[PDB]
Amino acid sequence: GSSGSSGQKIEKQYDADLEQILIQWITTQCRKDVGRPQPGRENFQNWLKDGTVLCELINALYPEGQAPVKKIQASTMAFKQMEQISQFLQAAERYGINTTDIFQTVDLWEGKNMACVQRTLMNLGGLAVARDDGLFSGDPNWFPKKSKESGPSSG
Repeated sequence: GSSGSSGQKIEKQYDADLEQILIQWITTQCRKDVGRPQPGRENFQNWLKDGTVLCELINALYPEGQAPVKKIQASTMAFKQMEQISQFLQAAERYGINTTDIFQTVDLWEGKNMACVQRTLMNLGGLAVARDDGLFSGDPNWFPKKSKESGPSSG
């Protein structure tokens, strides 16, 4: 049901200004060339859909051995790929990001919530740029170096 007078198009939480930056960063973060796909929003989904790439990202950050996803193989298998995505998320949260923002394995694999994952990533970068490890790559401007505040100790 269209709003009517105020609201021509859907108020989706997707942006084409951040997508362009993502592909630019992701491709950078990862040393090797995963295969910088098209800048379109139709491919991006397929890029991470497989899962491989995603791994290259989280793996690019953490140092040798520290990387959460050591095994990285592009298994055409539909069952494999999906699971391949979780391998990243599992560490995505443990890294610092909040599960309340993290997308779902299917949300991306099937591209149901391309708006969610499209953001979940941006957070991965903004957080890294807030660290002092000196691993993060690509222009630090892309993501905000702003600092957030956490609650009370565990409990």
